[PDB]
Amino acid sequence: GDFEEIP
Amino acid sequence: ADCGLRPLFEKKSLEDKTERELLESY
Amino acid sequence: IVEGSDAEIGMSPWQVMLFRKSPQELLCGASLISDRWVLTAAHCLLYPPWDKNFTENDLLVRIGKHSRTRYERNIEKISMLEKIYIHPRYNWRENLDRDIALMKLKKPVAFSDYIHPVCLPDRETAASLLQAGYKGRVTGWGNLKEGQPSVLQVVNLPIVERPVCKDSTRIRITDNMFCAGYKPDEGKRGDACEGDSGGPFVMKSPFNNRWYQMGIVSWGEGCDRDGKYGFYTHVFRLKKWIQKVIDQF
Ligand SMILES: *[B]([O])([O])[C]([C][C][C][C][C][N])[N]C(=O)[C]1[C][C][C]N1C(=O)[C]([C]C1=[C][C]=[C][C]=[C]1)[N]C([C])=O
Repeated sequence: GDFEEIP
Repeated sequence: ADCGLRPLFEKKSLEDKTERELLESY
Repeated sequence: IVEGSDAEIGMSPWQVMLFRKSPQELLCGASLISDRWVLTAAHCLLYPPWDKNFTENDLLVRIGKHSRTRYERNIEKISMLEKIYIHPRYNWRENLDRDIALMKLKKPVAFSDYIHPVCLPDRETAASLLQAGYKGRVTGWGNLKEGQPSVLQVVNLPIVERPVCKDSTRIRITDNMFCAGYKPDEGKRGDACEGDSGGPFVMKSPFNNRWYQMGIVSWGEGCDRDGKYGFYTHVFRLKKWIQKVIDQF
């Protein structure tokens, strides 16, 4: 969420 | 084997900014 | 980490992030010991009291990371687990005794400049280094104060004598445990904090200049507090369990 989507 | 030897540090004979703090406490 | 400091690039090429799928978030810290094995706190995966029961199909490992939140595009390595092994004697019940777990990667990882294994101690290194007054290094993406850093944090804490460690808490300390921090009357400070668990406590051998993981961020009652300390799983002591599960699988 605060995180960047991963492949 | 090669454990504990950082490519960008120990390998390059480059020291990190605070490591010396350790070795000194010994 | 509290009263820590941003980590230089490739300073801990062994630090690993435990990241869950659904929902996508940070669980803990871990460490690379070989190309397919990862060390961490058992409590990162099993804590019945908080209904925590993660299984390989719920986890992914992220190695080579500097930045906490972002997908470090050509640096970091994401991997899936084949299986989790928890010290059969992990005491989630009373005092997180034997708080250690090993995870197996479905596929090994190619090492690089940012990804590299840390050494597991040996009987003599531990005897030489696990001395009171000596310093170790702690890393992690955990709360910055008793909050989230953008980058990996770092700090150097001395080893506190057994008694002192003992006289700081109501919990029951064991032999598979050590504590570290500056004694309140020493000016300097710093600690480990929530989110840093499974995170390594290394030292540099003045003998072979290699870095060894001596501890695993285990527990502590509040972050950076006077007359209080951080507790770490004593890894040499659980060494023999490590090899076992490694020789079997
Ligand atoms: B880890 O990130 O998961 C975390 C490390 C941060 C503590 C650092 C302070 N020096 N460890 C924990 O969160 C553990 C696991 C569950 C509770 N816990 C604690 O440290 C407790 C104290 C405790 C509880 C049970 C047994 C031993 C110690 N801390 C608090 C505030 O509840």
